[PDB]
Amino acid sequence: PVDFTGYWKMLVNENFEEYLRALDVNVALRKIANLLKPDKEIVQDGDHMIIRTLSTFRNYIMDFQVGKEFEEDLTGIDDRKCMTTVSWDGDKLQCVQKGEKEGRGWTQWIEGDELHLEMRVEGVVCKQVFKKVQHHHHHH
Ligand SMILES: C=C(C)[C@@H]1CCC(C)=C[C@H]1c1c(O)cc(O)cc1CCCCC
Repeated sequence: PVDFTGYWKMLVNENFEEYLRALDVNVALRKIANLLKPDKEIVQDGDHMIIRTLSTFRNYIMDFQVGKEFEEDLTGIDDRKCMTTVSWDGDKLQCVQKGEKEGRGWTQWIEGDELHLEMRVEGVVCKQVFKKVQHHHHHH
């Protein structure tokens, strides 16, 4: 049984600016956003999952039930909202973000001490890897 609970620090973030360009994020904000190295704080509580992407620039909080479609407010990212469903696919977590953009979603999984996150839109792929960490810090 896969359990994503933990605190995770960004190690790599590959091709994020092109992913943001495919979302039509303005160039100045793409530059700002790709300098950020947010942590992830995840609590998996039965089928209720909370994924907190944490940085001093901004926190983005996902709070959902696996298998239940919900309205995801991404307006601070790319001025859009999606109808999002997160589901198990073997040992991976699959997210489909239905909306104006084609093929928008992500896939998350664990390898050893690494949290792997692949995000996609319009055929453009960004890959992030985080390392599991144990020193915790307070966030709001
Ligand atoms: C909430 C944030 C820290 C920022 C907010 C601004 C943008 C354009 C992207 C987010 C971002 C970022 O700059 C780096 C990331 O690794 C992840 C995310 C969250 C949104 C991901 C989907 C675009």
